[PDB]
Amino acid sequence: LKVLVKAVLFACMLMRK
Amino acid sequence: ADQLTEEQIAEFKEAFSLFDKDGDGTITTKELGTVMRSLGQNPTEAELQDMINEVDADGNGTIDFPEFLTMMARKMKDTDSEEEIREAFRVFDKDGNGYISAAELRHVMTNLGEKLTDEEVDEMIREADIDGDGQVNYEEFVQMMTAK
Repeated sequence: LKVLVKAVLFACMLMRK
Repeated sequence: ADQLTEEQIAEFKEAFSLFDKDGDGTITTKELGTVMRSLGQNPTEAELQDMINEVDADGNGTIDFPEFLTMMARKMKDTDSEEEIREAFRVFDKDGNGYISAAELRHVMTNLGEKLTDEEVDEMIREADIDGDGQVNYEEFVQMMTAK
């Protein structure tokens, strides 16, 4: 895990907005 | 506190190709919600355009690669970014076995519309497991962001 970890962080910040 | 380099920069442009299935450098409103349907949420037209206009530099329903790097490096400077990681842990470790199990990781990969083998899952463990427990923890997970 290193690439797929950055993709989840972006969706969590745009969904909680 | 931690800054990204040209190496970490290559992973971002490489990370942008997952959301940019066109290869032009855009993350359109429909491509973001496609990610929303694989997460277990119902995407709406009000939300899709709302999320885009946050980073969208042009304002047409698409996100570009320059400002994409702008959103992550911003809130990663408050050091209270520990509350945001709890979000990545719940998506990976659904039943919270305290760490990331191979059975749940597969479903995340399979829910995206792809079929992968267990042999690849072993690679994630050697990449994040320090004592090699076979599962991924949040503490190691935190350090995994500053790993090159």
